Amino acid sequence: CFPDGRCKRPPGFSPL
Repeated sequence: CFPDGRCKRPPGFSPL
Protein backbone atom coordinates (compact mmCIF):
# COMPACT_ATOMS: atom_id res chain seq x y z
CA CYS A 1 0.00 0.00 0.00
CA PHE A 2 1.09 3.55 -0.85
CA PRO A 3 1.50 6.35 1.85
CA ASP A 4 -1.22 8.44 0.17
CA GLY A 5 -4.26 6.97 -1.57
CA ARG A 6 -5.24 3.29 -1.68
CA CYS A 7 -3.74 -0.18 -2.40
CA LYS A 8 -4.15 -2.83 -5.14
CA ARG A 9 -2.51 -6.29 -5.02
CA PRO A 10 -3.51 -10.00 -5.69
CA PRO A 11 -4.49 -12.49 -2.83
CA GLY A 12 -1.41 -13.87 -1.07
CA PHE A 13 -0.04 -13.30 2.44
CA SER A 14 1.32 -9.72 2.65
CA PRO A 15 -0.07 -7.01 0.20
CA LEU A 16 1.39 -3.53 -0.50
